[PDB]
Amino acid sequence: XXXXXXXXXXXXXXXXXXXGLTELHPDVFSTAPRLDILHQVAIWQKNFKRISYAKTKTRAEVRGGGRKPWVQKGSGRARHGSIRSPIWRGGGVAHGPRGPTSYYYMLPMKVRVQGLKVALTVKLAQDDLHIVDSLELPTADPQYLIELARYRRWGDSVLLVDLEHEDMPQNVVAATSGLKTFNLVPAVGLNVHSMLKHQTLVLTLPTVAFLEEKLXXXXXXXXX
Amino acid sequence: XXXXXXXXXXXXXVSLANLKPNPGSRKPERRPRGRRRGRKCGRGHKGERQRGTRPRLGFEGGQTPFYLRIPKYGFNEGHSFRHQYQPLSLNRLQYLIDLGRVDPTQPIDLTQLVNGRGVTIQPSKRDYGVQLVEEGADTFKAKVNIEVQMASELAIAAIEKNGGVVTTA
Amino acid sequence: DWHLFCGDKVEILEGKDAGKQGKVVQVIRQRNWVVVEGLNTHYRYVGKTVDYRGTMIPSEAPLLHNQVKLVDPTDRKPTDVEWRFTEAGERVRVSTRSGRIIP
RNA sequence: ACCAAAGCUAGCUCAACAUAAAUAAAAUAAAACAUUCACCUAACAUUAAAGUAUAGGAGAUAGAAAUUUUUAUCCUGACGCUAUAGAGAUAGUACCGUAAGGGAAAGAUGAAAGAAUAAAAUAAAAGUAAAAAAAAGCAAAGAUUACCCCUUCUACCUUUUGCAUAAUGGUUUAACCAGAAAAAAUCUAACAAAGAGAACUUUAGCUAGAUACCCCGAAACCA
Repeated sequence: XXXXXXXXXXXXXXXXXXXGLTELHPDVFSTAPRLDILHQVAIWQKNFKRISYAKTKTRAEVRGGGRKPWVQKGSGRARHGSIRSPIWRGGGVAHGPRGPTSYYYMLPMKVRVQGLKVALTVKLAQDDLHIVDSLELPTADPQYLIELARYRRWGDSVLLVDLEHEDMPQNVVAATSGLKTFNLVPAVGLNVHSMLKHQTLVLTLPTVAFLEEKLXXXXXXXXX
Repeated sequence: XXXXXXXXXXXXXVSLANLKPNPGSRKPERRPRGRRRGRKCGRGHKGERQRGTRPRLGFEGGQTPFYLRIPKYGFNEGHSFRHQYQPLSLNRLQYLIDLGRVDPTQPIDLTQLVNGRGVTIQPSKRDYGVQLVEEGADTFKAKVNIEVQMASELAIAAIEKNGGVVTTA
Repeated sequence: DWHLFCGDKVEILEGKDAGKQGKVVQVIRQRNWVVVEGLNTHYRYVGKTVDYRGTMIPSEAPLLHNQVKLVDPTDRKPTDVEWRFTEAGERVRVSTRSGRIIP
């Protein structure tokens, strides 16, 4: 049995501190990340969000009449039916989007679960994943966050998953206000799309706890 | 081995632009436009095959159809009113015993067999019975009670031989 | 809720004429612009053919209202408009700095 | 440089939410046709039963029921489209028909006329610019001169055993315009005697994704 040991650095996030120690055992890690699964999950996530509102009018749905513009023979002109025909510039298209549909589909649970798992592994081994005990934002201002990201040399895009959404106003207020770099989201609302959207992941101890619980229970349910 | 080789080199961090499918994952859908197959889109020259009005399937071209020359039997008559019974092998049972499932007599029943994912769902089967066809019964484990609708002779034999109890309902 | 009205002394914070102060001759709400006295001088042609004498006259071209700000009667400084109700029981527009009534 | 293109903006589709009476047919499908025909007129929610029980020139096709499973609001728009697209609509006007009815085309300077700022001036058509020494040419190429004569070659397309064919279609140019259906299968992945979001399959299966079946035209019938 190979046990992966990951070091969790506790940051009191005031300033000038990279010092912290916690021993983490992320059994959720996978040997080789699947690109195919991740791609399918991304494509699917892009797929069920489609509104499918594209509309047109077939020749039958055209306001124009179905009367014959002239006689079949003797006129000297070409043979023609109603002017709502697609061959006419007053008509529509037959193969057009007009008929509606739904571009989504039902993806197996093990596939999407293994997708989030593999993605988490990718972010893990990429050094872009950091674990903390807690989060503190006493001053709660954009300048503090920016200078923190610049001084601590974090990633260009960092996804912060900490809160259970039920507490800690001081953080959320400053974090959700006018910030392009950092994004916020509850621990129970963590998804693969959000992780792949950002180049850097930062999780806290409860977040990692619930995450590893959910992922170990899903891996144990998929193995059994 | 692949984890160490992927962690050793510094990659592009795998942006969404770096996502690529495995070889042969998705087919490069063929478009009829081209000089590859001229103007017929693979329908050939004329005929009724070209038209979308082409004849329906199950048609031999006006000669007497294949199914019309075949006599009739009660094969289909069965699938309606037949009394459904599902055979179960003793090998599956002893396998369940070897899987570390529930040992004692009292809790054992068809419901527990349902929870163990070892049963076949019969939604379209009316009046569903349960039967046991003998197999894999050689030197199988002992002291196990089984309650079924109707058990075959060799099933009751095999079960009772090792000290098991056969419950017929 | 409107910004500029005809007859007030206004200041310009943008353009070639920026910094200058002057009264407003006319306000058009169609194209959303104002005209300041003796500002944004441009050429205009009024000719006389019978008298053979053409006459070119300078005129004030309409300026965007977004580049123009009102002047408070007291502070005399350019400022934004705010809507308030005074103690006299009146609906008025005053400076965002002082309490002087613009109308 | 000439007729000319090129520069924007109205405008809307669709989803969601808010709010004085009386059985209609037929064409058609069953490559004819005659019993028959999902469908349409009004009431008809989801999963599964199930394309099953049955019905039918037992042909085409039609097709349930018993029974099963289900769920609280609050969270709005675009991997829809621009004058040939999207409604026909700057409009049911002009105009046509006795009538019912049918049904169009149509705007751009600039922040400001303050009327010479713009930036290209190349689509088919004639002007600046015609054939040129007694020479032949499905219209060019190899040579040759900064041009030409000489030599080497039977238009395209469609339909056909076979067309340069005196078989078919085309004045030219621009623009518009005609292969959108996964059962079984091959293939890429998930798990594996199990797969799959309480529904089915299963002596290696099961689930998901990806692969193949285009338009115009009658003479007539019925209301």
